[PDB]
Amino acid sequence: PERGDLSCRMHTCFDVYRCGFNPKNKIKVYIYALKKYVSNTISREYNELLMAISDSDYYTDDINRACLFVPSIDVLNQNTLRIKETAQAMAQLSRWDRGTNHLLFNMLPGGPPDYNTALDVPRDRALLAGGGFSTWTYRQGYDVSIPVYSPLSAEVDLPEKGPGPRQYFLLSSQVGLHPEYREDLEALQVKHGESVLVLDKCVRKRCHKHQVFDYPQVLQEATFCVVLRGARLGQAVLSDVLQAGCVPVVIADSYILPFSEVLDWKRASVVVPEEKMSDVYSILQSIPQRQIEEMQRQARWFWEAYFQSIKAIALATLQIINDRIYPYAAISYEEWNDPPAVKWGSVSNPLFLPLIPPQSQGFTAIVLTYDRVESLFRVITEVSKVPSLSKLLVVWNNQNKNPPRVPLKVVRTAENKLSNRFFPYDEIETEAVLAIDDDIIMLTSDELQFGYEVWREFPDRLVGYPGRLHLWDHEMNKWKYESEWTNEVSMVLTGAAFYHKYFNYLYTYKMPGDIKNWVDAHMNCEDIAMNFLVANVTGKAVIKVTPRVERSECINKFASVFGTMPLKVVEHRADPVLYK
Amino acid sequence: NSSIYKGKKCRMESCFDFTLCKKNGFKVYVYPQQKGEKIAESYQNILAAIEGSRFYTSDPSQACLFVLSLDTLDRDQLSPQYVHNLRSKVQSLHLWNNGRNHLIFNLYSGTWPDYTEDVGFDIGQAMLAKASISTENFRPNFDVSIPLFSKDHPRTGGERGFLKFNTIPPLRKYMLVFKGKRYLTGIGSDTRNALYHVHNGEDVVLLTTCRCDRDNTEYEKYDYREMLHNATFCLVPRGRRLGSFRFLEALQAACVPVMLSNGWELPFSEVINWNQAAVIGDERLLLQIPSTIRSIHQDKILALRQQTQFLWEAYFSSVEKIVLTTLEIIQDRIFKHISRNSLIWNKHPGGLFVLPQYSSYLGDFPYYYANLGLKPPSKFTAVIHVLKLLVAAAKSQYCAQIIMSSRFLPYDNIITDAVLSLDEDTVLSTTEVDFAFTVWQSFPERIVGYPARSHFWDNSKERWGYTSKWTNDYSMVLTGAAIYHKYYHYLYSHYLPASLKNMVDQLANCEDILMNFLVSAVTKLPPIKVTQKKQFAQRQSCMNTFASWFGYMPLIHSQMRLDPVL
Ligand SMILES: *[C@@H]1O[C@H](CO)[C@@H](O[C@@H]2O[C@H](CO)[C@@H](O[C@@H]3O[C@H](CO)[C@@H](O)[C@H](O)[C@@H]3O)[C@H](O)[C@H]2NC(C)=O)[C@H](O)[C@H]1NC(C)=O
Ligand SMILES: O=c1ccn([C@@H]2O[C@H](COP(=O)(O)OP(=O)(O)O)[C@@H](O)[C@H]2O)c(=O)[nH]1
Ligand SMILES: *[C@@H]1O[C@H](CO)[C@@H](O)[C@H](O)[C@H]1NC(C)=O
Repeated sequence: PERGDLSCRMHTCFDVYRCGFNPKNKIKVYIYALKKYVSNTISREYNELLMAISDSDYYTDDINRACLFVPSIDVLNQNTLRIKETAQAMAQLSRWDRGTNHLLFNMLPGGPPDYNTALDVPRDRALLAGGGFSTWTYRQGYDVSIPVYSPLSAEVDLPEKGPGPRQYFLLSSQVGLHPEYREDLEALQVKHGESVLVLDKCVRKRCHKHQVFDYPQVLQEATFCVVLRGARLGQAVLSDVLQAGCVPVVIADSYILPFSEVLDWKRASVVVPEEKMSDVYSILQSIPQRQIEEMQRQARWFWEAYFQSIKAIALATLQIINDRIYPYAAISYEEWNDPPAVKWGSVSNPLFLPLIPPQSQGFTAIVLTYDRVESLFRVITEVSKVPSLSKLLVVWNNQNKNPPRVPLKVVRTAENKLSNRFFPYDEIETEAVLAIDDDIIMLTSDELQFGYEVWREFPDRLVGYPGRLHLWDHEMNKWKYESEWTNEVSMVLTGAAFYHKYFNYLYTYKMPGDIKNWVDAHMNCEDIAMNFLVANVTGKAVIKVTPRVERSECINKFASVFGTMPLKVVEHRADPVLYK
Repeated sequence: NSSIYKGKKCRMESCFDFTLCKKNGFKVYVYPQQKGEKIAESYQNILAAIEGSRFYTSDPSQACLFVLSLDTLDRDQLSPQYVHNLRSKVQSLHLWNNGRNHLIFNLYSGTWPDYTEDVGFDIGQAMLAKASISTENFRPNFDVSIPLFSKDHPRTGGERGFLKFNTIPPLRKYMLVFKGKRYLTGIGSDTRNALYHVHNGEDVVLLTTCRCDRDNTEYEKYDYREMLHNATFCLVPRGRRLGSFRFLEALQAACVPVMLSNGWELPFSEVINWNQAAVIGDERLLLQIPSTIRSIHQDKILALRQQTQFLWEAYFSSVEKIVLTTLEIIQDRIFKHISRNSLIWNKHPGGLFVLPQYSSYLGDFPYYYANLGLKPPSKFTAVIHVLKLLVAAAKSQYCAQIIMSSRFLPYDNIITDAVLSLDEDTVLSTTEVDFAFTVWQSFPERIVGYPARSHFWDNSKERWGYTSKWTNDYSMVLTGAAIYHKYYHYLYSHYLPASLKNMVDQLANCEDILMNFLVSAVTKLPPIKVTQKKQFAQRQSCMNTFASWFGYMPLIHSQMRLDPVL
């Protein structure tokens, strides 16, 4: 090899012809068979790495259909490696032309006396998943920054208490490293020597001047944890400090944090230059408590998902490389950086662009009916006089009876069910859809136009006239249904409602559980499923426009199938500016 | 010592003096414009944008960054915009200091042979705000990548996004449309040149121009705008330079760009996630490119479309936005605890309107309450700029504290994230305050208030006018009886230039109008008027000045009020 081409990138050195467009959009990670290489014995961590890669769906036993490659030479810590004859083994590997696709996992790079930052073994081209990365010796977008796995992650299991007040604010738990670091730490501890806790020794234990501290339990007690670097930028104290819910304070300059390409380390750790020891405490004083607890949660979940076992490290690294090689099918930021607790509660509105459509396209009016010929005729006659009625089609749900200024398209519905009103018909040329029913002969075209106008301001919300409410019966331990005049609104029945055409696609292509088929097997409760779906997907409330099978059972069924109550309670209705 | 780590290996820890960058915060010094020097219109726009920013400093001593006054944008010898003897004319300057803390904008570095990274003059230890920079020559966390724009690109403001009629399915008439050129017999254009294997005379029309007669005959059939608006995806491939004008044109028409420029750092790639807004593809898989865009799900296409529009209107619509984004990127490099998260830049409203010096915690801004699973604050601080009004404000369950531009300062005495503004004779009852606060909890980004006014286009004079008359709609809610997030106070204090605030103080009016302009620029939504209620030339001049400084009209008309149910 040639020491590792620091100019290598994913477009000039990475080979992508052999890794095409597999429909699942998943890479193949072939592992070389174990060899003696008379090489040091394979450590337990590297065995865990190999087993984790093999057991995941990334693995592939076909050498000629492999996207990524991984050798069997444990190079996690080269301090116990010859840094010679291992390059011979790497070049000996089959399909190693120049190591174009091979991936090397390293935990502690460098050695005596310079202590380089990236795998001093000659590599030439090589995907380097390594710790202790420096800004200069880090091929951005090509190499992966992985942590140093500490055995305390598996050997020691500690309580996962939630973020909150802790005994000591700032803490330094590393025995020694370049005395001057200790000197500035003790200078910090001289003045405000109550919060700052400087400790040393006297693998599993640490010590103070006289007190002995168990490791890594002492971390859990101090909210902030002063991580230094010493000999190498990457230290295995980072796992340890993550498992305890301690916000890292890195003081390794030009240190690429592990998984910094996809993870948002700015909301989980604090980076301090090595020339600000005297006032790093003031720096930590700047951060408020809320951000402190958010960073503690982010650190804890970073540990649980990425810093807990070599399996997590391997999965994260392979997923990062998959995201890089398949940007179109790459996992989103939220999946990378959100713990499940907040991932459940967080809402990603599909229609997030705050557009306002013009007053020219008009709405759509999907009318559904089975036998209401007179009421249907009255409804169609009244709706046919609103200027914005871009088109008005009919849905004839009956099978026995047959059909007797805008396209009055009719489509004979094959089968009878409520869900026919929510299909994404190609005949809808607009985005606004008006779901109207036969019993709504009480609506004038003026209010239909005003409802379309209000929908134009919120093209991703539910804008309707019939206001309905849900409440909670603690005595019955169930939700109820209110249709009487009440001070709050959480639903709008689809008997008269403007909604985005995308909600039809939502209803009849993506529904939680079996709600659609369950509700069409029944005869009612369809005007609650749409509201549930909208409130779940958008995380927003409803606009009621102007004063106008038990349904509580289906409200409770919807709440149970969702797992929470998506519907939001509001006390505001949209009126006109020139109203009365 | 960092002597070895200089030049191509320059980073912020070896080629940037942090002592100059004090707490004042990222001051930028522009050199004086020496007479008899070539200077392009684009560089005039860039320099003027720097002058009109809050980072400008006339004193080189009180600076922490330096930008040359010479036309370094076009470094092509064959270009008429080229400036000769540039290296001598920068080495003559004594403030050059080997380029330490110097930013060098550039758009067309290189000449006809290979259009390399060669900028001509020695830069020393200076950061490059280069466009169409390759990853091999890039210096992460040190250099910035910027968009390649044209001379006719707006200096300020920018045209709004062309994407209207968000139809389902999001796919439009054609899928893949490309119209362009095939640079013959040279370096570059090795993709555009081979955009005929995929061509099928269908939704994959890759019509090129200069066999060439058939290409020319098929090229002169459609219209470039007609195919940019009737499309799903628009290729942005590599030519002579890694970047092209088509990137911003496809980012404006919402036509989801499919990158085919291997090894190009997309503009502001340090802070912008481009997997959200575009499809990045290797030019070595061009034959597979159509199938991939076939396999993209409809919801992903919708998200890409909306994110494309967001990014366009946030960081690319004007040259001023580009320059400000470069400045913000370089500024966040200084204090790693006062930088911006990867979420701030990548969603609404954007990194230009969100300042980390106020806070680095997403929960301190009103723009992320849904992405964090959190809720808007339940308490509001009341600010009054009277006894009965104070009593009415106090008789509420959400009033935690009670306290011309002095009413928009970043007061540290305010604890809550919501502020209710009051005047001397605002008759605001307790029920009204509670309802307004609840509506604001429903709409935290916007302004929620009772007094409203509108703006009209005076076609007789070709200007903007201020109408307080009761009309069929409104576009502005006065910030004198309204509830809004307190972050806008800081934004008012730290985003608007000194000139606008100075004139607003001198004429002792137009503070609510300016606040509405700012919040409409941020949210791109009309304000929220609550309840019926609804109890000169200076204002018109203020509207015209604000429209000039913003470069557009951010105000949006609304016809719907918000009233209590029943
Ligand atoms: C919108 O709908 C989705 C899907 O229905 C909701 O996500 C679901 O949220 C619940 C709780 O919010 C999750 O339940 C949790 O399950 C785990 C075990 O998996 C359990 O340990 C927890 O204690 C909790 O019960 C559920 O997993 C999650 N996903 C699904 C598929 O149900 C989301 O909460 C809804 N959002 C709103 C605002 O309504
Ligand atoms: O039919 C066409 C061809 C080109 N252009 C313009 O030409 C520029 C990019 O095309 P070209 O290939 O000539 O330039 P390059 O992308 O190679 O810099 C942009 O400003 C386009 O708007 C255009 O408007 N219509
Ligand atoms: C799309 O094509 C139609 C003709 O089919 C044309 O009239 C229109 O101008 C094109 N562009 C659009 C709709 O943006």
